[PDB]
Amino acid sequence: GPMEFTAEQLSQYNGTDESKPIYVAIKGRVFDVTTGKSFYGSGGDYSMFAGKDASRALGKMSKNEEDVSPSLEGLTEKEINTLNDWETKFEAKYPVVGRVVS
Repeated sequence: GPMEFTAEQLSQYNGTDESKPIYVAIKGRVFDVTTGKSFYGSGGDYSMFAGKDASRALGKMSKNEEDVSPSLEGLTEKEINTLNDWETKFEAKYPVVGRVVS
């Protein structure tokens, strides 16, 4: 499989380090958004998503810190519709360096 990044490791790219890139989790998939760390990077548009899975937050589109779940273990249709689509938006934009595992 891919590199597969754990929530722990993935949480090491929320934008703040010097080299450490920026990886976002979506439905358990680690995506690359470093292309715009200005948004995800330390304190940015996706400050809550940085080093966190904003699947639910993406779905309902709340960007809530609690809506950031590394698992769709609840993601309803409302969020799924958007979340699921959010995947294509991020997947068809951000490079997948791996998929969230642990």
